Amino acid sequence: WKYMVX
Amino acid sequence: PADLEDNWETLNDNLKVIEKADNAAQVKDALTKMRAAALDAQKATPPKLEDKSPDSPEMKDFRHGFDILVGQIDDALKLANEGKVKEAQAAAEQLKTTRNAYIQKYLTNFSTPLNEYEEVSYESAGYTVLRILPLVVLGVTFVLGVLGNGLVIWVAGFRMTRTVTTICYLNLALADFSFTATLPFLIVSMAMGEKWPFGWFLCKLIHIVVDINLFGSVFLIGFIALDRCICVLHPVWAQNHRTVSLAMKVIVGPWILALVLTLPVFLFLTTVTIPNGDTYCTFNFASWGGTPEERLKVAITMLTARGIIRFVIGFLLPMSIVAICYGLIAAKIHKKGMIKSSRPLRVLTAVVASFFICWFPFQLVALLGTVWLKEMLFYGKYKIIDILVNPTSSLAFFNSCLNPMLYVFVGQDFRERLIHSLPTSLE
Ligand SMILES: CC(C)CCC[C@@H](C)[C@H]1CC[C@H]2[C@@H]3CC=C4C[C@@H](O)CC[C@]4(C)[C@H]3CC[C@]12C
Repeated sequence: WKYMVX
Repeated sequence: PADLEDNWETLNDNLKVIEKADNAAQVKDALTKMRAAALDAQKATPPKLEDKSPDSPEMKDFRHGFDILVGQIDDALKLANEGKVKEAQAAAEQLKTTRNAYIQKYLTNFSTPLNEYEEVSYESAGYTVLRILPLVVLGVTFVLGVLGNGLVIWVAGFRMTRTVTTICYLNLALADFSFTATLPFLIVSMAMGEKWPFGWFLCKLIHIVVDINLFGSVFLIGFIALDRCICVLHPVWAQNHRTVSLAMKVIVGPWILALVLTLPVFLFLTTVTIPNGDTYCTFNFASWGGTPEERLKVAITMLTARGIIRFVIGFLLPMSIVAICYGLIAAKIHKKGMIKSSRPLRVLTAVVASFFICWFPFQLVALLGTVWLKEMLFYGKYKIIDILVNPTSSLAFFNSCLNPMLYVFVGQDFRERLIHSLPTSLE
């Protein structure tokens, strides 16, 4: 898992 | 096949029963249930997932940790069969310490983004050009975004006449401009494998400006669709109630909604430092409140809530509005003649296609990543989801520089007003 915008 | 989640659920549940004591066989019943769960948890080791081979320096060590786990279970079990419930519970405290080691091992590897620039699995030239591709897309989106939306801020904001339409385009321009202005910080961060060479202050300032404006961008797009839908369906109501004063009030809504949904970024996003010399701007899951067991369940529900809001509020809400509104407009024109149809049909079918093509891939990848959160936490599976983040992110980010041509400069009054504003230019 990576940081996602939103 | 085995489920580590139900294993550690059984291990944590029985550790609480051991603390309750209240008997001697009750400790033995719990430790026996713990031993069965630890054996299955050893079977669910990703040995075949990461270099399947006997006797390995990195594959036989994760399986050796469960031997120390099972070994400690036997230590507390021998003291429990001898009637001593005090020595059994005291040995269970060391059993909690190793459990906290596995929970922290799961959380640290989870908050660490997979650096696909050094992984051998993505070494091929194909993956090498597919990492530069989102960087180039962000590069062209930076120059076109700050200029495209910059012209709208200047023309539709200061050169045109204050109408409800120009206020909508200005807000949409200020959103995409503030977003595209942060692209240089995100392109050098993506180029360094998700690292963050900037301060802790920029980690929170930049990603807040990104989430506020991106949420604002899609919310304003749906707000323009609503305003355009009311003009065509209720033209009499528009000329008697659709005023600039009312548009000033109701347009703050989309921004307040974008500000609230960004609070998780304001509170839980910070710079973490990996054991070696690497800094990442992510959610510090391994530094939250409660016991280490509680840090595991609050990490999944937080990212689940974040993935749901991103999909439902951030896509299903605006997409449904855009599809319905321009669909009702397409039906109103089909009803009467072609008096209002002064704009080509390619204009009506572009605002609903550019919004879908740009956002649906990223929203689909982020949605699949949310339903497979636990599969990524306990097993590191579905790494294709992380690989597709940057490519699909750049596609959605590219929508921030297409909106000037889709909404503003697609009309006749805006394009010629820009020409006469620049002295001596080519037509
Ligand atoms: C939930 C998401 C995924 C899809 C949206 C479903 C619902 C909310 C949509 C689907 C079709 C929509 C309808 C389509 C057309 C009209 C006629 C219009 O004069 C009033 C609104 C009304 C009656 C809409 C209300 C909302 C509606 C029922």
